[PDB]
Amino acid sequence: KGRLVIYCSATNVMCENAAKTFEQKYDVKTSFIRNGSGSTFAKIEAEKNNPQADVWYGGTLDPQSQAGELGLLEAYRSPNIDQIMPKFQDPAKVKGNLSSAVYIGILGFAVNTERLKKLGIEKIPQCWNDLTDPKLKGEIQIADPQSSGTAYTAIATFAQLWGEDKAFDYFKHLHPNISQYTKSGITPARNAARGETTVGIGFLHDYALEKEQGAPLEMVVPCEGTGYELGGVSILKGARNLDNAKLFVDFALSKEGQETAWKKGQALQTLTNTTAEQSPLAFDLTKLKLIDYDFEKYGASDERKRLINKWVDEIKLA
Ligand SMILES: [Cl-]
Repeated sequence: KGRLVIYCSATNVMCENAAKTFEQKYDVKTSFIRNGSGSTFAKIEAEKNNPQADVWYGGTLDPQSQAGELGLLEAYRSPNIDQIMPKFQDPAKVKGNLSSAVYIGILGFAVNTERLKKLGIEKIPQCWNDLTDPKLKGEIQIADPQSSGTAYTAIATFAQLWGEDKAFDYFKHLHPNISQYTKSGITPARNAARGETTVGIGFLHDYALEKEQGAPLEMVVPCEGTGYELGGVSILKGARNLDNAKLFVDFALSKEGQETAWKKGQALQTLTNTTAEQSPLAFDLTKLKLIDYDFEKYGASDERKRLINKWVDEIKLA
């Protein structure tokens, strides 16, 4: 049935498994080239007069939205969009499904229950505001917003949850309980897993992997609500293999295509297709208390710079 070239921005393992599973189902000779979302965006833009791939799969949706704005993508609404929550059906800036959401990374925190059992604390924290408990002094970690996008997602989430003023009040009250602002977004997951801290804040699928490997972690989607990142799929405008690109978007949005991502592809993000079985270490998306994250507003470089600078000035250095 021909061939398909994928620019993949997910992991190598997830990409390889998607290519193999797609090729098996549809008998399309499928290959991928893996690169980060930013590098991939630059490549697609550079190659726009003679595109070298058919589809862009995985990684954050925001750069795919920006490519849609620049006329680099081909709009196509898969019938499987019917199986995605209205909220996530057409999430990018230019409407018409130039891009679609294939998974979601949920911001939350996880608690080391063994270490909790040593702090004299009997109940597992279930809310963001539980983390200001003075019993948790020196027992929480989150990444440094200056060096980590994960921590910036936290800032933007709190700002959308409570307004910017109360978000920074919350950071001020959380601050005395933070033992380390880590350089990397994922470090609090490794540290909470090993008992180097009690609570780590970050993307829940990272804590899930530590739990999979045996760490005594309880994952929490905080009670007040929370934010997230989305994974995207998009067809390139001028794709050499447009028919097969549409089949691949169908597949990436399908029950089987999304299930295989965690069943064999080692991905632990929550799936956007509401008919899909979730990993036992992921979540039931329709039941989650999620803000509607405004990526257009908070993804702008000037707003991001401003909010990080405010965090530095008022939290880190005040
Ligand atoms: Cl099922």
